[PDB]
Amino acid sequence: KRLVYISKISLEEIQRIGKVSIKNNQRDNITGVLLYLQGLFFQILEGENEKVDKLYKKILVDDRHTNILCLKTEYDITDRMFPNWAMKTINLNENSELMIQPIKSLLQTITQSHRVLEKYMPARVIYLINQGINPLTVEPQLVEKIIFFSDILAFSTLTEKLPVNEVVILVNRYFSICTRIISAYGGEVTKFIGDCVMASFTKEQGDAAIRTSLDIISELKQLRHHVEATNPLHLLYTGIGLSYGHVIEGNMGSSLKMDHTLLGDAVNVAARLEALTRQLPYALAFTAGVKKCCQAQWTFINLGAHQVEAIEVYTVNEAQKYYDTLQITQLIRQTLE
Amino acid sequence: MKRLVYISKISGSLEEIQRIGKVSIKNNQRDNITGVLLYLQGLFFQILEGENEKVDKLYKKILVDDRHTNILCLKTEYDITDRMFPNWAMKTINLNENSELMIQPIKSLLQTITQSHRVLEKYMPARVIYLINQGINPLTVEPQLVEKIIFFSDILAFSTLTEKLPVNEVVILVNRYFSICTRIISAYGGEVTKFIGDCVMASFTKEQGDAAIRTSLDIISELKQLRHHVEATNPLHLLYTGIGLSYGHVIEGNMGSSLKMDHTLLGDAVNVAARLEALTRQLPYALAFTAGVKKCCQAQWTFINLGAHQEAIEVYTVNEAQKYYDTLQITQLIRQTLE
Ligand SMILES: Cc1cc2nc3c(=O)[nH]c(=O)nc-3n(C[C@H](O)[C@H](O)[C@H](O)COP(=O)(O)O)c2cc1C
Ligand SMILES: Cc1cc2nc3c(=O)[nH]c(=O)nc-3n(C[C@H](O)[C@H](O)[C@H](O)COP(=O)(O)O)c2cc1C
Repeated sequence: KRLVYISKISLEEIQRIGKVSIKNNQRDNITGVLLYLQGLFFQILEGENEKVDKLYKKILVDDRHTNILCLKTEYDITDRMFPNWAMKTINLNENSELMIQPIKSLLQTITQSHRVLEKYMPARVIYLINQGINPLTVEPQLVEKIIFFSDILAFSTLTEKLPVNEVVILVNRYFSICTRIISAYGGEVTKFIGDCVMASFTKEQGDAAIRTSLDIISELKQLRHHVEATNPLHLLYTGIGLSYGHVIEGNMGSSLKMDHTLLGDAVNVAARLEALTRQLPYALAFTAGVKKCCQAQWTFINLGAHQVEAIEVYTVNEAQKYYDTLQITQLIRQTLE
Repeated sequence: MKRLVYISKISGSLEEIQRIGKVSIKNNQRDNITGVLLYLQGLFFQILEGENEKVDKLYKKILVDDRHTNILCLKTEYDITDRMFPNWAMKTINLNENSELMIQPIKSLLQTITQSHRVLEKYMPARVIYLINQGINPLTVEPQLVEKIIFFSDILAFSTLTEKLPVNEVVILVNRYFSICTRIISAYGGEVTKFIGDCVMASFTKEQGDAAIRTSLDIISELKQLRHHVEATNPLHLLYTGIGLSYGHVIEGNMGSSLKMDHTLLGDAVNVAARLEALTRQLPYALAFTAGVKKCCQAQWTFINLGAHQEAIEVYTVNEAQKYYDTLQITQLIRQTLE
C-alpha cells in the first residue's frame, strides 16, 4: 500500500534524516518521496502492506516531527508512483526556480489552511482520515455508545456578570481540561455546544467514562484553589451526565454542510442527567446501562427514578460534593458583586 | 494594492481552458493586474494582485462565472509591499498536461491536500468559512459579544423513528432534513453552527429578524411538500419539524485548545431557543420565539401571544406557523404507520 501524510516540526539534520531514510528504505524495498516546506513535512511511502506499516509506526513516535495526520491510503495499487526513489528528499525552501514558486506558494497556503481546519474537525473524522477512509462515503452505523455530557454550573450567572475576555479564558480552560482528560482515557469529543461538552465512549470503556468524569471534577477542584479569588477560574464547577444506548454514528448533511453526529435517545438522556446534578448532592449521574458497563468495584449509589417513562439514576460515592449546590450558585452570584 | 488567493471547482474541456487565459491576459494587462492561474484535475488555483477597486470588481465577475463553482478565497493581503508575479498578466499553467517527473510529487501532493481541504470545508461552521473568505485567520480572531437570533430545529418524534426505522432509512431521512434546512438557512443569510443529533443550530443577526421567520416557515413548507411528494413507504413521508428562535446576547468565537477547536455561541439565548423548540410539541404551532425576536421584525406579521412559559419568558408565534394537524395524533400516526 501507499500513504500520504503531513507533519509538523518540534537543517543539516533533515539531510541526515534523508541519508538515513535512503539506506533503510532501499533495504526495505519501500520507495517514495519526502518534502519539507516552512516547517512542515510531506512524505509518500509505498511498499508491501506489512512493510510500510512497520515503518510508519517508527516515524509516528519520532520526536522530531509532531501533529501527524495520514491523508490518504490505497490498499491495492496496480503500480508504484516512484519505482526508483528509495527516499528522494526535497528541501523545497532551498528551491529558487520561479516556475515552481507558484505551485510552491499554493502548496504552502492550502496546507496551512488545511492545518487550521484540522483543529475544528471531530476526532472521529480525523481518525477515519488517518485510516485511509473517505468520511463522505463511509456509511453510518448503529453502535452501543456511552454518551458524555458536561457543562459549567451557573453559567448564566457567569456570563451575566463577567467581561467577555474573562468568560473566554474560563471556558477555554474548561474545554482544555475536559478534552485532555477525555482523550487520555480513550474517549472521543464530538463537539462543543455552548458551555456543554459532548463526548462518547465505547461499551468497553464504562469505567473509563466514570474515571474521566471524576478526573474532570477533581482537576476543576484543584484549579479553584490554585488561583486567587479575583480569578474567574475560582468559580468553575461542572455537572456530568452519562448514558448508554444505541446511537447512529456517522457523517450527515449535504454538499453545503457536513457534520459528525450521533442519533439516538441516549444523547438527550445524558443531557438531562447532566442538568439533574444541580438538584443532587453528587456532580455525576448516569443510567443503569452505564452502571452495568462497569467492571471495577465502584460504590454505586442509587439515586432513584427520574423522568426526562422515568428511568433509574445512579452515581458513585466519590462524586459527592463537599459543598452545597444552591449555596454555591448564591456564592457565585454575590461574589460577582 | 491587493492580492487574493482562491480555489474553485469546475462545473463540467481542455481547449476551452486556453480561452479563459486568452481573455484573462487581455483584461488583466489593461487593468494593470497580474496573477497566476493553475488548473489541476477539475480544480482551479488562481492568484490575483493589483489595486483594490479593480481587483474586487474583477473578482466579483469570476464569482458569477458559469464554468466554475464552490469558489473559496483562502488568503488576502491588503496593501502589499511588492507583487509576486510582476510580469505575468495571467500565466495559465495546466498541470494535468505537464508530465515532468520532477514535479509529479509536488503535483500529486497539491492535488491530495486540496481534495482533503475541500472535504474539511464541508464540516466547518459557516462563520469560519466566512472568516477565511475575508482573509482573516479564524484562530486569531478574538471572540465578540453580539446580539444574535439563535435558530434551533429538530425532527418531530425522532425517538420513535430511530426505534422503528432501519439505520439506512434514518440516515436518508436525516440527510434530507439537514440538506433542506442548510439550503434555506444559507439562502436567507443565516449561518449554520453545527448539527446536534437531529437538531440544526443556526444564527442570524439582529437585522435578519424577518429572514429568521421566513427561514422557519420555508423549512416547514418544504417538509410539507416533500411529505406528499413521496409514497407512504418512504421515511420522508413522516418528516416533521419544530423550530424555536431566541434573541439575546451571545459570545461568538473560536474556543477550545490545541487538542480541539470549535466555533461556539455562549449565552442564555442558545438554551432558550432549544426549550422553545421543544415547546412546539405542546403547541398548535410549529414555530415559537421570544419577544426579542418579535421586536427584531420589520414585516407586518400577525403575532400570536402564547403566554409565559419556562424565570419565565413570554413566547410568541405567527399565524402562518399554524399546524393543519394535531401534534399528539401525528406522534401516534407515526407510530401506527411503522408496524
Ligand atoms: C519526517 C520524518 C520522516 C522520516 N521518514 C523515514 C523513512 O521514510 N524511512 C526511515 O527509515 N526513517 C524515516 N525517518 C526516521 C525515523 O523516525 C526512524 O527514527 C528511523 O528510520 C530509524 O531510527 P532508529 O535507527 O534509531 O531505529 C523519518 C523521520 C522523520 C522526522
Ligand atoms: C477560473 C477562472 C478565472 C478567471 N480569471 C480571469 C481573470 O483573471 N481576468 C479576466 O478578465 N477574466 C477572468 N475569467 C473570466 C471572467 O469571468 C470573464 O470571462 C471576464 O472577466 C469578462 O469577459 P466578458 O466581458 O467578455 O464577458 C476567469 C474565469 C474563470 C472560470
